[PDB]
Amino acid sequence: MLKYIIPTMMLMPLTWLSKNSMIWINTTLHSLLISLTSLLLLNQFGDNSLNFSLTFFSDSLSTPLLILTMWLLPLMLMASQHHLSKENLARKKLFISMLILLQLFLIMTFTATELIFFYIMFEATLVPTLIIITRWGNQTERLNAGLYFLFYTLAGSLPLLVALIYIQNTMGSLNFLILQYWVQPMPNSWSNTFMWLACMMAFMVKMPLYGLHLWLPKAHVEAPIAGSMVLAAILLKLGGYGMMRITLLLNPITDFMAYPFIMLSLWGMIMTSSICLRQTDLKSLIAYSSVSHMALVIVAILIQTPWSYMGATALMIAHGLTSSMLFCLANSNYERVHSRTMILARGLQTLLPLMAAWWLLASLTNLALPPSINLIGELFVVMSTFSWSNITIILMGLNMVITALYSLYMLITTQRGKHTHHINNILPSFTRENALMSLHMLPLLLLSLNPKIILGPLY
Amino acid sequence: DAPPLTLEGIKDRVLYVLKLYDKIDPEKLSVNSHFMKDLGLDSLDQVEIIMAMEDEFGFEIPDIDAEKLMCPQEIVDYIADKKDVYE
Amino acid sequence: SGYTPDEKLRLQQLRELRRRWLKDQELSPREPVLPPRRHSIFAFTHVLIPVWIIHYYLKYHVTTKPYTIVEKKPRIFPGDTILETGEVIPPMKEFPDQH
Amino acid sequence: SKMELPDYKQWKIEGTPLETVQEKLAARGLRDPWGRNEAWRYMGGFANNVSFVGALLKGFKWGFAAFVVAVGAEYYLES
Amino acid sequence: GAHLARRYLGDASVEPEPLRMPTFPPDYGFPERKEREMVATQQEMNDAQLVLQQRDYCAHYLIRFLKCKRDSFPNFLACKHEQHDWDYCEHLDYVKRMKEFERERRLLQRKKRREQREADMA
Amino acid sequence: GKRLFIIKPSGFY
Amino acid sequence: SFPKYEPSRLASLPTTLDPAEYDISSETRKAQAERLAIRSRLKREYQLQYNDPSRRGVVEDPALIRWTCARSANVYPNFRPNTKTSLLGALFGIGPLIFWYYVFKTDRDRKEKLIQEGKLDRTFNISY
Amino acid sequence: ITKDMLPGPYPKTPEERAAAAKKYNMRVEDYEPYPDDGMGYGDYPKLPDRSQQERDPWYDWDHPDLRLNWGEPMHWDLDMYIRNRVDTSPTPVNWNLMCKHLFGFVAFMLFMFWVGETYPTYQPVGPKQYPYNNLYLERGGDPNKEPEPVVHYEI
Amino acid sequence: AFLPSAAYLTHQQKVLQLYKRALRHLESRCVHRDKYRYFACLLRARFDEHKNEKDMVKATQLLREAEKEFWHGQHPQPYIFPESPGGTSYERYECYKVPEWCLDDWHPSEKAMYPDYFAKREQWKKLRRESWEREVKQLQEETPVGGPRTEALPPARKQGDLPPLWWHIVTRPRERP
Amino acid sequence: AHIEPRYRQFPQLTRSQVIQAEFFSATMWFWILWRFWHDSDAVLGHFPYPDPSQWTDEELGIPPD
Ligand SMILES: CCCCCCCCCCCCCCCCCC(=O)OC[C@H](COP(=O)([O-])OC[C@H](O)COP(=O)([O-])OC[C@H](COC(=O)CCCCCCCCCCCCCCCCC)OC(=O)CCCCCCCCCCCCCCCCC)OC(=O)CCCCCCCCCCCCCCCCC
Ligand SMILES: CCCCCCCCCCCCCCCCCC(=O)OC[C@H](COP(=O)([O-])OCC[N+](C)(C)C)OC(=O)CCCCCCCCCCCCCCCCC
Ligand SMILES: CCCCCCCCCCCCCCCCCC(=O)OC[C@H](COP(=O)(O)OCCN)OC(=O)CCCCCCCCCCCCCCCCC
Ligand SMILES: *C(=O)CCCCCCCCCCCCC
Repeated sequence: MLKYIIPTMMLMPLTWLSKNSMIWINTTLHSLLISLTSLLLLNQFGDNSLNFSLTFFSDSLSTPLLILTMWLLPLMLMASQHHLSKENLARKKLFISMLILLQLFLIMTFTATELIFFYIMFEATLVPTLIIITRWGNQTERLNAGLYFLFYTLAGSLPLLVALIYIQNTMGSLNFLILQYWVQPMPNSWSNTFMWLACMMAFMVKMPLYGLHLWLPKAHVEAPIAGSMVLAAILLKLGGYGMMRITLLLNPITDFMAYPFIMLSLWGMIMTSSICLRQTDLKSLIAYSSVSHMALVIVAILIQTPWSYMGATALMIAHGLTSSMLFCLANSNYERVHSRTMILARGLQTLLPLMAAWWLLASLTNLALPPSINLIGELFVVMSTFSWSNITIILMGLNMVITALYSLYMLITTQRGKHTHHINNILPSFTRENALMSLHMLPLLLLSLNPKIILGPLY
Repeated sequence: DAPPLTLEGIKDRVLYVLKLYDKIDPEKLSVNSHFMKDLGLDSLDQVEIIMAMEDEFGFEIPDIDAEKLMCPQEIVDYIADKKDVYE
Repeated sequence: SGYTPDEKLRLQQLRELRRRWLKDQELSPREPVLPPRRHSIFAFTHVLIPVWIIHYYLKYHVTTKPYTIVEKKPRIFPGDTILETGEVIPPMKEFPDQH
Repeated sequence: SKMELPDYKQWKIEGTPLETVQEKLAARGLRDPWGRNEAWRYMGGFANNVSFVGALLKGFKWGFAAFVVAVGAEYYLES
Repeated sequence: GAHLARRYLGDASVEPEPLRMPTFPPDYGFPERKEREMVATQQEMNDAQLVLQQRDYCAHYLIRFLKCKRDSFPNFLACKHEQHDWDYCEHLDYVKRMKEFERERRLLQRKKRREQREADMA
Repeated sequence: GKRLFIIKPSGFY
Repeated sequence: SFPKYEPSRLASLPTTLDPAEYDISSETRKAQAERLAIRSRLKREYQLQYNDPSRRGVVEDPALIRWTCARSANVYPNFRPNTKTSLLGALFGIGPLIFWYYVFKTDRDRKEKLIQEGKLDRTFNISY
Repeated sequence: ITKDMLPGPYPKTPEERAAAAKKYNMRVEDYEPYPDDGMGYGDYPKLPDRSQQERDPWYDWDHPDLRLNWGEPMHWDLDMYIRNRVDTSPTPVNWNLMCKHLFGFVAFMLFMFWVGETYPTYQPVGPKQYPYNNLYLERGGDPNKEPEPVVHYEI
Repeated sequence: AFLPSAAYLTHQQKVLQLYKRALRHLESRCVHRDKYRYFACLLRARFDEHKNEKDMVKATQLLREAEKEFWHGQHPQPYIFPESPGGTSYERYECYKVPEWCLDDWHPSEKAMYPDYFAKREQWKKLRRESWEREVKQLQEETPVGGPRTEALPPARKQGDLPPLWWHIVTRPRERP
Repeated sequence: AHIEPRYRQFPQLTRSQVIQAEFFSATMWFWILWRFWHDSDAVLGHFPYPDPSQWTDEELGIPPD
């Protein structure tokens, strides 16, 4: 994995030694070169994971998250270069440094062979995210949002530290490859109950779990566009990655510990989606949609059937692409009206037709239109949870109604109807913005041709 | 489809409908005949004149605009303003 | 009572400006100024080349794979003859004639 | 461009059901003011419109004639 | 449709129930009753791929009609006689089902008159 | 003949 | 005589059938004139900015900003935990969680009891 | 935008109520806040819950699709009372009478389908008769077993 | 109720609006023109019966029970004109009513496609921006203290002035673009 | 020449639309009469419905006891 970590670190001299007008073009070019290089991780086998060293390996779960992560950096650089154009050159280089450093932490978070190194990188991802939100966020509430984002994650994860060090003392190792073969069944006790909670609640917060999700409609909304892209597209999916790693060590206790949390998700996706029907802030509507979509990933990991893991990792990759594009579309209208009120700018298909078509495609992938990998993940999770209990389809199916309802209302409020009269600074769509939308949507639609690469280690 | 109106055509059709009204003598009627003060018509008759204009040209005049059309010239001007004639 | 004289004067002035605008929406005879820019081809490019492509794809890539084009076997009647074999199927039993 | 309207004097309500409406209004001391405005709907080429069985039997004569010719043709053709 | 009134507005005792009948032996009232002769061999209508509803006691006319309809393409108006034969033999099978229904109705009238004669006897 | 200008947004970009 | 119109929550009373529409009293005249005055002032203040050729941007509506601030930011500083909010938060918050918990727990206890006893038809079930 | 044009706490003195009504651009006798039970409304006005469909459509609105003006205090549920959503407009038949007619019609239809299912119609025929022991091999019977002899007779 | 100029509906205006709505809903009930013609003259006779009532209390009462009469006797699906609010073609072409300022954001390769149109548009924008300050100082010298009482706007007063707040009334899009 | 709009009177008819409409109306009635002449049983009935009371008990097997 050292053929990826070293170019990501060489992106630091590539942004701090660049000419003052070349610091976006060079970082975009070489980050796209790293993203083209990321395809070598697709050397996956049906039996063995691509095991590099004592420190790094990459199975078919971590590989699509890595390719999405290394792809997301050029898209964040294209997204965040317009509103940081009047910024000081040193703070501009510091912003690019925080994005590069966050990618650097993420690519060795997903390839951590050992779990306490996973913890160190997993909590290392807080600090560039916290600095990006609380420094380049636009409104007043970025400080409070950074506080909530920091202290939900740390309060969930400092018991995870004690739990992982307890596994290191008990089993002898926190290598995942060793613990595939030295896993002991976890019996029923209160000690093993709080063992389970300490191993799970950090990732429950990072997914987020319903009831614990209060950081997210502040952290995703008060962030800048690159912060919202990396928080929605990757940093939620650390929780699903970590749960899929750590429920190896939590059997058969998960079979009766998952019962409340599944309820919290199966009801939570009914609530948060319903919250999306009454959100006046468009960016908050996309945030609660992200909560509603990650509730299915929580359910699928907690029922721990193969169809559920295949659908959950397909839903993670698909929601990363779709939610990143929806935040970028909301930014494309925020850079024209300078407000996030959804009812303010209306009728935008009369003025911006191709950008309305990008809104249309992002809304159709949001509502899981087949054969998108959104629908492949959604459908496979629904199959596995019908196998879990035959009544859950009601909570699934009603969700698939409400998920349609706000996905098109967002399309009807913003793009359709009569245009707002007094708003006259609606510029034509830049080539940069349509490039951003196309680089989100075209990989998402190409993955419908060959979806087996985003279906996880048990395809 | 949808033949474009003119001011002369709207004037001819408005005075055509008003000549077909038995409470208006077609030898006194001009474009500037006030209905209450020159033709001596009732307010109910003015409402019926506006409703015949609606049935003639195929669109609704609202009440706040119906009550302020007191001659054929203002009716022709209102249909000109709502149909964008002489473009 | 219709409009006030202020409202009549305003509607006349707005009417004049509106008709000026709508008349000035018309085109010039030079506008638009444009930049300086086989009978059965539809039977060839849209019928026949896709028939060629799809027949090659079915014949040498799809029929070469097992159970891809699975076809219902044709319907054998009493009185038929098999083309691959030549075995004539014997006809039905003689009818109890009804009418 | 210029469209010449027909005459307003020709649309009289004699010969229409507007005449019957004016009679049944003047029987009780009323008078119909908008008869000549509605007089065009019941006159001209829009007068004497067909009934419903007349609408269904459109082309029944020519269809029956072609039917008789075809039945005679197949009666002659068998012999 | 008058049997609907005879079974619903009337009694269900003398009326035959549709789903469970014949409720009598077939020999009860028939000296030397012959069986039904199936003309089409089971392998013949196996190879003719008929619908399982269509594989009744009168499938041989349908096999002849389908062989005609294949052998007369595109002249799709030239096998009316085989279709008329199959429709007439389906009519005959429907008449046999009506005869079975009327037989059951008259036997239930017979049992009703039998139990009434037994009730008036002693 | 009395062709009217159709106002539409900039479809160049 | 005629059946009187019954207004509902989703079917309001018409303006024509409303008695308070017909109030010819002078205090209602002053109320209607004062509302016309406020609406005329806001209309003028809007369309002075709206017709300005030097303006190229968003005419900011403090009513819309005020509404979006009232829907989100002012909810918790004007929250008081009392009997009504506690009963509605415990009835609507942890109520359906308990409900769906007992439904899914009872269904899975029933299904696992049928499977481990060899009752549930699981013949071709090999995808899970 | 500034602080004293943003929503605040619930007004309890009449001068704070007058300042609230001046803030929301509406008359003090027309200004009614939500009742202070602690639901987070604050000083926000309780508009009388009319849909935007009920507004006068012929008026020269500032926002014609929303039928709403500039500076006009929006309803709390303005996202809910748009013309794409919940309409409170008056209906020519009473709401309770509509519910009576709909529930009575649906319940009568369900009851009469149950009556027709309990007493079904049929034709005065016997069962359909099939050869070869009621088509034993065709229905999927195994040939190593042997069914009971189903024999049909002529009539 | 809700009017831009007047703060209310007068009794005479309420009677006229009831008369128009009664004839329209009656015409919806009375599809054919002769049958509507007969019953519309009967309804005109009913309106002309109580025309000369001088007691405003009694007249308001008669208007109120006439509204009850109408609400009991209205058509459920009345006739609506196609471009009328509620009609089948109402606000249909709003997706083609592109505002004028979008023409300011064209590329020069498509502005040069119409040279006379934009060369004529520049003097519209010129006339607008040199009429703007005169009409603003017209509005702030004629409006009373306390704001304008009604939503009515004054006309132009001089020979050379354009009427105040005129641009989005003159340069509104056509109803059939 | 194309059809010019008229005012308060019957519009200009093409000869072509009248002869097409009359041809297809005659074609409808020709086809209905043709298929009613030849078939005549898809409407009225193909085979006679027997009366079950008219069946003797000898063919239905009712021994008088
Ligand atoms: C590996 C090689 C692969 C080669 C083949 C590639 C296959 C497709 C891949 C994805 C294509 C997306 C690109 C088009 C849409 C986005 C851009 C756009 O709108 O442009 C409009 C523009 C034309 O319109 P315009 O008038 O100029 O402007 C638009 C107007 O303003 C007004 O706009 P509008 O709204 O009127 O027009 C938009 C319209 C709006 O229409 C819709 O939104 C309706 C679509 C949904 C309902 C119908 C489809 C339902 C599903 C059935 C189809 C899938 C299964 C079929 C298979 C058999 C059955 C299983 O959409 C379309 O016309 C698109 C038709 C195809 C739709 C495909 C499905 C997308 C729906 C959302 C996701 C659904 C699930 C995933 C499906 C993935 C399929 C691969 O198109 C272009 O300029 C095209 C540019 C070139 C595009 C290249 C795309 C591929 C790039 C990949 C590069 C790397 C690989 C190399 C291959 C390169 C191939 C050329
Ligand atoms: C984001 C907010 C929510 C975060 C939730 C985090 C998880 C919730 C539960 C955490 C419990 C504490 C960590 C447990 C680690 C268990 C490791 C282990 O070996 O356990 C077995 C051990 C058992 O000891 P042992 O393993 O040495 O015993 C040998 C084995 N037997 C039992 C057979 C003798 O458990 C313990 O010793 C105690 C476990 C419970 C600890 C209770 C104290 C903490 C209370 C809860 C704090 C939760 C977070 C607080 C902050 C909230 C926000 C401000
Ligand atoms: C084989 C068995 C068959 C059984 C059939 C019966 C079972 C289903 C029972 C009925 C459920 C559906 C009907 C109720 C909801 C209908 C909502 C709808 O369509 O609203 C339309 C409304 C605008 O309609 P309208 O006013 O007519 O538009 C013209 C404008 N003047 O639009 C709006 O108001 C916009 C609303 C947007 C938000 C929608 C909120 C409601 C969502 C309801 C979801 C219900 C899911 C139920 C799932 C059950 C699964 C078991
Ligand atoms: C007995 O009536 C058997 C027929 C089927 C059941 C009754 C069907 C009634 C409707 C069909 C006949 C209608 C005659 C006007």
